[PDB]
Amino acid sequence: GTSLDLLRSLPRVSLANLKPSPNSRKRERRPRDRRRGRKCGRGHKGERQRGTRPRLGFEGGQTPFYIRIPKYGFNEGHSFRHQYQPLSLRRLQYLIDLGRVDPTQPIDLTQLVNGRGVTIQPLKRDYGVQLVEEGADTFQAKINIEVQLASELAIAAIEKNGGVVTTAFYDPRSLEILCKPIPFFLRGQPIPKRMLPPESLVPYYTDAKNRGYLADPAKFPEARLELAMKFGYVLPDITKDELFRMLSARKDPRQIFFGLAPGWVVNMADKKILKPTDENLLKYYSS
Amino acid sequence: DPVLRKCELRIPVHRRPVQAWVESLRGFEQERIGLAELHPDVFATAPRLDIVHQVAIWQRNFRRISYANTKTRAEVSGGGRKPWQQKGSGRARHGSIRSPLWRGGGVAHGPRGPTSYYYMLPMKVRALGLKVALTVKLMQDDLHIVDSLELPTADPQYLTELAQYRHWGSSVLLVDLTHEEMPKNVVAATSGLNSFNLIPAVGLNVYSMLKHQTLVLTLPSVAFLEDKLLWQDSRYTPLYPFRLPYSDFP
Amino acid sequence: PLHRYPVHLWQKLRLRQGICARLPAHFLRSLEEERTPTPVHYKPHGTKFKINPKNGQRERVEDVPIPVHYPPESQQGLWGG
Amino acid sequence: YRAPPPPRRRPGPHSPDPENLLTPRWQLTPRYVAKQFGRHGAISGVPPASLWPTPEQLRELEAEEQEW
Amino acid sequence: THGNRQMTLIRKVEGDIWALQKDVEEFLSPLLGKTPITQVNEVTGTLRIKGYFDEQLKAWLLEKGF
Amino acid sequence: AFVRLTLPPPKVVDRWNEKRALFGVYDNIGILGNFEKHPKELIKGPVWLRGWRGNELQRCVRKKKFVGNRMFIEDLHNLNKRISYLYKHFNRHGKYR
Amino acid sequence: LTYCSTRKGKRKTVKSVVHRFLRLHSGLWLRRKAGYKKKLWKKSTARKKRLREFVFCSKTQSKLLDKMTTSFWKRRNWYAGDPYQMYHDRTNLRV
Amino acid sequence: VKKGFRAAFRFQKELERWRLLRCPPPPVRRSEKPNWDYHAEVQAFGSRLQETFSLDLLKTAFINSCYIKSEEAKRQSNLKDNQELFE
RNA sequence: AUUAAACCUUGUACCUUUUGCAUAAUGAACUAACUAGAAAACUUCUAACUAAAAGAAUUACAGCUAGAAACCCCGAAACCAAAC
Ligand SMILES: [Mg+2]
Ligand SMILES: [Mg+2]
Ligand SMILES: [Mg+2]
Ligand SMILES: [Mg+2]
Ligand SMILES: [Mg+2]
Ligand SMILES: [Mg+2]
Ligand SMILES: [Mg+2]
Ligand SMILES: [Mg+2]
Ligand SMILES: [Mg+2]
Repeated sequence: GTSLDLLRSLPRVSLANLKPSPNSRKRERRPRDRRRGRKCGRGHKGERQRGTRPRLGFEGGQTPFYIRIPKYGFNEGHSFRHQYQPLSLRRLQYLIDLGRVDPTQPIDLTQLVNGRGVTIQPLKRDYGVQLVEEGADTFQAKINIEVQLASELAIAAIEKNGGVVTTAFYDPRSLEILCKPIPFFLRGQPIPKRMLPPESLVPYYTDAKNRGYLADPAKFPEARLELAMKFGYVLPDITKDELFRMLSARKDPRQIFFGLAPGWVVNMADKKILKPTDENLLKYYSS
Repeated sequence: DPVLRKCELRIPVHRRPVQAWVESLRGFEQERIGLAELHPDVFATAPRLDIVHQVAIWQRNFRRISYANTKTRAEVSGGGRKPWQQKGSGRARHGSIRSPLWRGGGVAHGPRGPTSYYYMLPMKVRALGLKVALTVKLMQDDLHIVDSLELPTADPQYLTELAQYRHWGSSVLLVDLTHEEMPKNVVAATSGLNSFNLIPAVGLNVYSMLKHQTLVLTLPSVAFLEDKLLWQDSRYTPLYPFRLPYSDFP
Repeated sequence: PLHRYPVHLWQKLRLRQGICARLPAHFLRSLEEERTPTPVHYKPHGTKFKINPKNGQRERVEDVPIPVHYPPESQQGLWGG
Repeated sequence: YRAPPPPRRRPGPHSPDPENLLTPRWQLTPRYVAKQFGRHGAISGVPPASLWPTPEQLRELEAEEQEW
Repeated sequence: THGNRQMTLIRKVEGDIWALQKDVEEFLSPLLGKTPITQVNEVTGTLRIKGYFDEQLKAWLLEKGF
Repeated sequence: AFVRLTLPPPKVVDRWNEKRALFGVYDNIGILGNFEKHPKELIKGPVWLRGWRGNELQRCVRKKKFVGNRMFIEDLHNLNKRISYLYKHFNRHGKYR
Repeated sequence: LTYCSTRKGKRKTVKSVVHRFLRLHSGLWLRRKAGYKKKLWKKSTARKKRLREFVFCSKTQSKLLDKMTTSFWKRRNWYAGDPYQMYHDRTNLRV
Repeated sequence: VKKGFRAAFRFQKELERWRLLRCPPPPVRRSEKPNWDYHAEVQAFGSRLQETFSLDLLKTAFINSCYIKSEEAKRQSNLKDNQELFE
């Protein structure tokens, strides 16, 4: 624009002409002068001028406020409670529209992470993502998605458009590998197995109404229909759909990645995969 | 045969490109041999001199370590005993001959040990500074795009006279694509000159551009610089260090 | 200035030079290796993991031996550790 | 003048000297050996069979799994 | 800022920043009942307005087709 | 006060010696070099403060961790005494609580 | 408190605060009432009801409690089935 | 010995002042000192007094007989006096 | 001020501390050199990018990253260990 024309007229830019942005630096004040010297802002002789006032929270000898209030367990066990990041249907629809997630293929945590759709902190006790009903009315996509937790209304929205949603469990060690797979391959170790849910979480993941990954497949057809009746839509049949194979794809309950089995080694340097030939090893991984 | 170059990357529709004369160094009079186009987003950014101030100061300060040191009253030799008793003497009260008040005593508030001044500016900010510096040289007519650095003779005097002939500055910075393949003739001529400096493309920095009056870029380096800087725009944040494998990044 | 080597490695360095080097190999091995004595004055942990009662979580455990003083008279007899 | 060659990271697998007293200990573990194969593939020379657990290690892994 | 001062910001402006200020004042003036208070930053090429008017401005800019 | 009775000998500075001419080169090694090296690795100095900064108490504790076991007896005695003095100042004294 | 610790050079949390109060992400703090388990036989039915409640803290108490805890206790927590999910935010507040 | 040359530079100026007071310099005519052009000075002389002079006449007035003697003595190793105008 | 150095007119030494007051009471023979405010949790200002920011581990219902902005000196009677 016109600004660059000004440069042509003005003298050369050099190390003798530099200037900071105005107001970017304040002035630091030393106690030399009369305004800021003498008593130097500390007051008259006492404990505070000399520099030895009591600590924060001390009230002069009466029992302090933060210790006269009774103890109660608001934060008991906080470091052991499980955490799930929320993913709303507004956010999911937004991501598909801009092309940062590919709806043709199945969607799992790895694909969500790779598109910056979600940020996962395993060291802060994140165990995965839960689908949230907000934005359900305007969801107009057909997809295959796997999440750790789901809500009643969120499941309805996905399926009404002819899609599949399922709930799956990952352990702390597996979750770290899932989010950042490439650094694991650089280590040179075999892929580990996936542990089953703790005892308390077994009822949730073996229940059809939750779309669990360990529930009886025979009972799914009944559950899907009842949602259609309750929320007033017609249950579509996906077997007719051309993409039935994609929508039906599901991984083994002891598998982390779709096309890879426990016990394999990924040699990324020369694009090869190594498999063990020992019966004891094969039996261990397959169990 | 005019040498005409086009930007490999997509220029924004609303921005017209900018151009400069291609030149050669083989002769004293081969000033113009071609016409070239330069991406507007690199060579036509807004003229921000505050950012140029920041990057120049970062370069000078992030390396600094000061080795100034002084002894406190604890580390000076001797001084353990109380010199005289509190009362009777009629002198001032004192407890050690190595306090700051005494000649030969310790320093109350002096420099302490080796100290570092390290800090890092955000990567996008440092990349922006390079674009602004390249823009400034072009708009002020201190940039000269050249096809190659080949020279007829290795005599240092020839290069100096050429700079006088073409109205260059007293100090010239010359950039070539890579260190290993730099032409033999150029290396011999520059090595004996204080003010004419030859560096590879990866060594370009804001501080050297300010120090040297005129910049000289070979055409292959222009494509090199354009690629790296424009990548900083339209990228994600890093999931992990970029040196690790990525789908589409070297 | 600083020493070239850490202090705790000085003993190994001495055995590596001089007439100490000329000693036979396996006897130098006996001096080098240090093995912890069997517990006598404390009870070792049976397991490597235990359930902390207060919070009910699995915790790692270690065995830290008691320091014991051996008077020089002990070298003239056979005390059972 | 001419600037010196740009600094470059050393390429290829790295095998530290075991006897040297000043080699850091962490570089001498089996984990470090495994990393070399992961970064550099076959050029490392690490026997690929070593990457998997040995039979004695396997028994310990299985024993712990049953317990917990 | 300060916990009580609400503002809206239009950031990546190229060309004549002053022309945009005049259009924004005309567009927003009838709603407020007064001319809006604004700041123009020529160096950074941004425009700052007192009060929250993000939704109206977003729709307004789409109509112009930017 | 007393002042010099003669002018000191002149100081002559060469602004185009090798160190001054090539200052700054390779400060962009990462962005222009595909990020194989971080610019901090170009720094020369004490082992315990390469690419790091801290206050005096932090510097003292960091120095002990890196080279504490390779120090002379008397130097180590002074370093330990400095740490305890700085600990009591920063945790018990000052205007602001 | 410890402004600069020897081993890490960081501030330290006062753990007696963490055992007595709850912090909502907006900046409010919750507590119980002193004496809510003591000598209930001599307290009226209205007095006992007031004691059972969860109560908020004043501005000066909130300021002090913030200084005595580190940032980790001030982050966003996404607990499934949280019974305080609806109290972490403010609505219709002009201030 | 303090670092720096600026204090040493300042003190040289004061030593110059002290020397002048004790040993005042002999007088010198302004022509010897810098910033002198004879032609320009003469013209300003007339204009200063708001009177117009003929340059050839005015210059002759300043010349003196004793001046001629000195120049010729130096010359050995034309002009014209102001005697007529004086009378 | 003055023609004029002194004469005439006007004028209760300095720092600290006390009740905002000293003819009170501490301190100072004079010269030269030396001799005492230091840290970034929160806030404000200046920039980069922006539903995302950061060169790995962190924060986020406009945020996030970087810069700048801060908290003195001298002085006991004692207590303990090991020598003489
Ligand atoms: Mg200060
Ligand atoms: Mg988080
Ligand atoms: Mg001492
Ligand atoms: Mg003593
Ligand atoms: Mg003392
Ligand atoms: Mg000294
Ligand atoms: Mg008295
Ligand atoms: Mg006196
Ligand atoms: Mg003095």
